Amino acid sequence: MKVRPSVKPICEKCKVIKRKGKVMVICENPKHKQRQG
Amino acid sequence: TKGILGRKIGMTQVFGENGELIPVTVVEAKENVVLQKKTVEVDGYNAIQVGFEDKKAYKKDAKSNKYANKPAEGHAKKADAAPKRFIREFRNVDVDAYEVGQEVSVDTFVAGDVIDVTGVSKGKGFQGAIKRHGQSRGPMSHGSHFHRAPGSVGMASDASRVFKGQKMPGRMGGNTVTVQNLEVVQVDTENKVILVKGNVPGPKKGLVEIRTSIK
Amino acid sequence: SRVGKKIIDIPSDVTVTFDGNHVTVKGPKGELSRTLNERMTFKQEENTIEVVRPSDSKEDRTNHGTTRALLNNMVQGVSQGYVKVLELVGVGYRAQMQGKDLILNVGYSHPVEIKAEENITFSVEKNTVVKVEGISKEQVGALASNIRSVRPPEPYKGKGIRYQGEYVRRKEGK
Amino acid sequence: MIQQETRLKVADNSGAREVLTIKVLGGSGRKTANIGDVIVCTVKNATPGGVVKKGDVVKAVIVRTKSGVRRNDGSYIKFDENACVIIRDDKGPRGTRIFGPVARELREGNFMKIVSLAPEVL
RNA sequence: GGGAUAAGUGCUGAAAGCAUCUAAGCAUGAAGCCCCCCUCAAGAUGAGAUUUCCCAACUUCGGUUAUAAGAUCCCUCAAAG
RNA sequence: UUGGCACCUCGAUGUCGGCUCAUCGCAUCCUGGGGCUGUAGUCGGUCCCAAGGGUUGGGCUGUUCGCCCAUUAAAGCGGUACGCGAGCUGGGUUCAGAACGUCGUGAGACAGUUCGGUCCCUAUCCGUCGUGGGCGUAGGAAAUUUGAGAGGAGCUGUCCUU
RNA sequence: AUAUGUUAAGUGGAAAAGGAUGUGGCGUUGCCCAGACAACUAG
Ligand SMILES: [Mg+2]
Ligand SMILES: [Mg+2]
Ligand SMILES: [Mg+2]
Ligand SMILES: [Mg+2]
Ligand SMILES: [Mg+2]
Ligand SMILES: [Mg+2]
Ligand SMILES: [Mg+2]
Ligand SMILES: [Mg+2]
Ligand SMILES: [Mg+2]
Repeated sequence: MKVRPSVKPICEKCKVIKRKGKVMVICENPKHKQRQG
Repeated sequence: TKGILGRKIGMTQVFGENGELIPVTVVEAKENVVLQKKTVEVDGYNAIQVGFEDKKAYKKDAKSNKYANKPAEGHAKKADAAPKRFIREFRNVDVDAYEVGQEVSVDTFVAGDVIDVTGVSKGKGFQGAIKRHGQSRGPMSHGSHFHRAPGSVGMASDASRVFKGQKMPGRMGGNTVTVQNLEVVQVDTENKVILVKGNVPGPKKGLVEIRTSIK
Repeated sequence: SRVGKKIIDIPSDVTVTFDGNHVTVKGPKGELSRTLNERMTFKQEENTIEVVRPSDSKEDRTNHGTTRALLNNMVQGVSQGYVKVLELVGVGYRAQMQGKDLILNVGYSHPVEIKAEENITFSVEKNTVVKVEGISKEQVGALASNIRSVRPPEPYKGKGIRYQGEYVRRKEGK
Repeated sequence: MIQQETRLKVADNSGAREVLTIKVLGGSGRKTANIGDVIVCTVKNATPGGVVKKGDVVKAVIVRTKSGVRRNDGSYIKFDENACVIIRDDKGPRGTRIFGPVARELREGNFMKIVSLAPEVL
């Protein structure tokens, strides 16, 4: 989890979705987990 | 469980096992015959009320309160025992058993059943600041005229009030207090007293209701 | 919905007896799972029970697939019966049983335990590999997650409870 | 009790003769002490020779404080001198020949090299 | 010891035939919130509840009264002050 | 915090530190829960949710601040008239004495030092902490009580077993 | 009240740079039952 005011796909395997609160991005490597928090 | 209603008489020491000395408060627990009980069918809380030390007969010219009255006559005729002086609820235990008009016992407990204790305080009159609450006094020398009064109470005029709950000099007071988890070192039957561990509130020839623990 | 006009089946000797809004699939492997799925209209005539409503609502076009897929989750498991496994890794583990209550020894100070539920045939058919069994896919995916949550996979050596086949990550260490 | 800045006729054969306690180490805000605790302390007097020297902060166990101690039967041991033993930070003393009869209470706190090295222990 | 959650982790699942913790459902999850512990509290005018005791003549109830039950005035003190 | 503006107060709104006593935010110091680590374990970095409770004794200077010693689970940052003198000291700052450097030909001057320097009040009303009399509670009285509500308490270390 | 729509956050009922498959009426264009874009098996 990385809180940040900007979410961009860090690599091209990282999908961009929406969840209960925010605009979480989910990827297959556990260094790319952001939220627009 | 089995709330007896004893009164104190003092406090002594009793040598337990191998070397251990344990201080003991001796509680005289006189007769306790159960008056009426009240349940959920009648008006809604399952309880047993218990009497304590009796007094003489009724209705001549009640100068004191060691004589009864037409209220407590018929309230105590219902169980057919002598009128009472101390009646206490026990909504702790046992709506099923404890038939009305039964003396309870003194040996409901065993030497090792942990108990609780409810009794009134001493009460030390009207006392002031650094004796009632744990506040510390001022300097007694180097010129200070602030020995023992309480200090400031509130801020300046962005709070133009003093907040309630302020711990100021009032009466020290006898209000109730409950220690928890005391134990019974020894039970007597024939002299009709018990013992407890440590020390309970409420000065000599007082009143203290004890009951089972809630650990 | 792309699974809109894509009714699954009604292939069984079971009977999807609709009432109120639900069904009760009274079938071979299990007896009559039931849940009132939604407020959507449907047809149940002879061979392929289908569903359709008055379309073009982006709150109801998404609400389609929450109704079709449930009536494929229900009738498929009561026909067959399906659940996943859990192949414990490393050493130290010895997952025994005590009836329906299976304990684990994954190196802690004390054995862990669990109390399985009805319509979920708890099974441990190996020396140290487990495998759930049950009827309702949503109901059996819980317990297979609930025994992952004892010792999740330690990402250096690989020790810990995993599913059957999945790519768990590996980080080298010292 | 022994607290912040007491002065103690130490009992060891290791050069110090009087020490003073900076802190009674233990819990937070610790104030008092009695037999079996450990205090940190800096020497003032010094015997010529010895081991330690004047102005050296050393850690040191407490032995035989002036007020009593209540062992669990009802007894009391009141001595007549505050005293001390300088420890090696392995719960053993420096020298060998500590004087001055020692209370028994410092045994559960594994000080047992002091007790065997001592005269009459109560 | 309980009940719902925040961060987070999950199962099932379309929108968007795949994935996907979520949109409708189902979990779990903290010295934190409420019930539990002790203390006060029916002036809570929304004035609650049980048991027990007492019930009359003047008289157009104007109640004139004069009492019960139960208190109190007044005294000897104190476990209270 | 350092300022800018001059809007209220000169028919007086007492001014720095410290003791007494608190009360409130969270941008969190410890403790509780997680993600992520260029995380072997024990330690550690960084970020999210979280105010329930804790937050030390001494030397130095008037000190604030600061450095230093010994600890602790930690020695948090702030507001509350830079909280609190009709509750307290007066050490400095802002009173008359005197002196030193210095500027002024002189009287004298100095956010430069330096020694000595009076701190007033019996509580009306609100606010508090206790504590009693009248009346209400559709007949009077005693005893025991239910609990809408409201207060109180909430902290942690070290050793041993696996 | 009437008629057309819009938003699902209490926005209405106090903030920007930026971030984003939120949601509507709008326009252009290249992929097309000869059958893509979802998915299978080949190198
Ligand atoms: Mg300003
Ligand atoms: Mg102007
Ligand atoms: Mg004027
Ligand atoms: Mg004026
Ligand atoms: Mg003045
Ligand atoms: Mg926060
Ligand atoms: Mg706080
Ligand atoms: Mg000095
Ligand atoms: Mg000159």
